[PDB]
Amino acid sequence: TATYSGNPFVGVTPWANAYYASEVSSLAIPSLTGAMATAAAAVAKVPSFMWLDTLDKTPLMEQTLADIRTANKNGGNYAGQFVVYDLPDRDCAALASNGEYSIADGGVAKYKNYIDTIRQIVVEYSDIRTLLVIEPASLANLVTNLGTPKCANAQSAYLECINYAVTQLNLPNVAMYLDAGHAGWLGWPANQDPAAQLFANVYKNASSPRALRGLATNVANYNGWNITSPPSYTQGNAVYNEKLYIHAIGPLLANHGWSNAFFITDQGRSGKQPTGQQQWGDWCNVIGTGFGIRPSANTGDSLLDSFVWVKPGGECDGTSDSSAPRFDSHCALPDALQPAPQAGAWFQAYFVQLLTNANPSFL
Ligand SMILES: Cc1cc(=O)oc2cc(O[C@@H]3O[C@H](CO)[C@@H](O[C@@H]4O[C@H](CO)[C@@H](O[C@@H]5O[C@H](CO)[C@@H](O[C@@H]6O[C@H](CO)[C@@H](O)[C@H](O)[C@H]6O)[C@H](O)[C@H]5O)[C@H](O)[C@H]4O)[C@H](O)[C@H]3O)ccc12
Ligand SMILES: *[C@@H]1O[C@H](CO)[C@@H](O)[C@H](O)[C@H]1NC(C)=O
Ligand SMILES: *[C@@H]1O[C@H](CO)[C@@H](O)[C@H](O)[C@H]1NC(C)=O
Ligand SMILES: *[C@H]1O[C@H](CO)[C@@H](O)[C@H](O)[C@@H]1O
Ligand SMILES: *[C@H]1O[C@H](CO)[C@@H](O)[C@H](O)[C@@H]1O
Ligand SMILES: *[C@H]1O[C@H](CO)[C@@H](O)[C@H](O)[C@@H]1O
Ligand SMILES: *[C@H]1O[C@H](CO)[C@@H](O)[C@H](O)[C@@H]1O
Ligand SMILES: *[C@H]1O[C@H](CO)[C@@H](O)[C@H](O)[C@@H]1O
Ligand SMILES: *[C@H]1O[C@H](CO)[C@@H](O)[C@H](O)[C@@H]1O
Ligand SMILES: *[C@H]1O[C@H](CO)[C@@H](O)[C@H](O)[C@@H]1O
Repeated sequence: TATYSGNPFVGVTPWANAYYASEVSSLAIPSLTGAMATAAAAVAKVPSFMWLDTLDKTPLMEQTLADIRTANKNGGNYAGQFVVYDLPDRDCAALASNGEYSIADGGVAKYKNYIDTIRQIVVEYSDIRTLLVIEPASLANLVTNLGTPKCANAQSAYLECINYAVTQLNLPNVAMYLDAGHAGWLGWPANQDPAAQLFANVYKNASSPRALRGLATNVANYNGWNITSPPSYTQGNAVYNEKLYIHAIGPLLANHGWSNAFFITDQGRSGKQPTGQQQWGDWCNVIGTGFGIRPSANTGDSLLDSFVWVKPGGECDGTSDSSAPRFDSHCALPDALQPAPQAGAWFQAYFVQLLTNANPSFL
């Protein structure tokens, strides 16, 4: 059954998609030998989320769901995993990940069309449970980066567009998780309450959509789930890992009118702790990282629906080239792996790093 009550990760198996599998098999594996090559084939079988970072990625979502329908007709019990990620003036506090739509060029109307396209796909594939992460680095930017003109000027559009996404994708086979930053972003004491207030306000404003299950944390970041020692870059914070973060924010959501909110947490690049970060705010292509806890609904935690791999390891965070378009200074930092291609492009040396440092190990 595609429909569900409670945890949408229970009773299904997340599908490992062909897009990442193709990247690994055709961009990574030909450069690897022996033990590394075998291990890499195994990484491609770990389910990670497919990012709908352009409208012309929607045909690939459809293909993925088509593959799943076939597998499920043949005895499979698989679920699709996708990231909705195409807001106008996207990624407003950074320069690396600017998208195809802008508010000044009819971006809100274009975003609504993009959402409409996704809704039609989800309607077609009502037979497949569909797990969605909604708009990484959008709402979190509204909590801490209204001092960035691009974010301030986007605030109204973000809220309109996110409302449209969560209402229009509010369907019986869907579970949505709003992106909610991470321990080192919104876990800071002064950021917790405003963050919770914003998430609960989005939820209430959308008429409390039943398909809106909760929040996604650590997306495209590196924090440990439940590491027992605070890394040096966490500066003595109470909230120094994702478990502490969700247990801090969870009750605050309930306080602000969002009860029964649950979480998923990206561990795709969290295997090696501490990481190579020299400042907690360093997010771009972080050195000394590894593949982390494998996706599982067996979390041993009251609030965590599932460990997930949202950001696909190997896919770049942003270019390190000062002369290239979409260059962000964060990607040139001592703790950012050099030289890096455009955001989303394959970054072979980074994949190798993740594989070498994987915990649990693939080798
Ligand atoms: C010292 C101190 C004190 C205090 O009180 O508060 C703070 C708060 C701090 O927070 C820091 O805030 C910054 C923002 O100012 C955060 O930076 C943001 O980090 C996120 C990751 O956590 C970055 O996300 C990137 O962009 C997107 C995902 O949204 C990804 O790009 C896409 O990847 C897809 C899959 O491969 C592709 O399909 C797509 O084509 C591609 O574009 C990218 O990989 C991801 O890295 C965001 O850009 C960035 O602004 C920081 O995390 C947080 O710690 C710090 C210190 C405090
Ligand atoms: C509430 O929803 C409306 C559309 O019904 C939208 O324009 C607005 O941005 C939302 N406000 C908040 C605070 O989420
Ligand atoms: C952390 O979580 C993992 C996965 O659930 C578990 O195996 C491990 O025992 C946990 N460690 C601690 C200290 O809670
Ligand atoms: C969705 O609806 C189906 C109806 O077949 C139920 O079996 C399931 O429990 C879920 O609520
Ligand atoms: C998801 O589907 C897989 C295979 O279809 C199972 O191994 C798992 O138990 C879950 O039903
Ligand atoms: C599978 O898909 C990947 C990602 O689009 C390509 O890099 C590869 O060539 C193959 O077509
Ligand atoms: C790409 O294809 C290879 C085989 O060519 C697999 O081993 C890998 O898992 C991925 O699907
Ligand atoms: C990765 O992509 C290539 C095409 O560039 C395929 O031939 C290969 O089998 C894998 O899917
Ligand atoms: C895989 O990586 C090697 C370097 O290890 C390259 O030479 C090759 O082109 C592919 O990117
Ligand atoms: C890694 O190990 C596998 C065994 O599963 C071999 O098939 C391959 O040649 C590689 O060395």
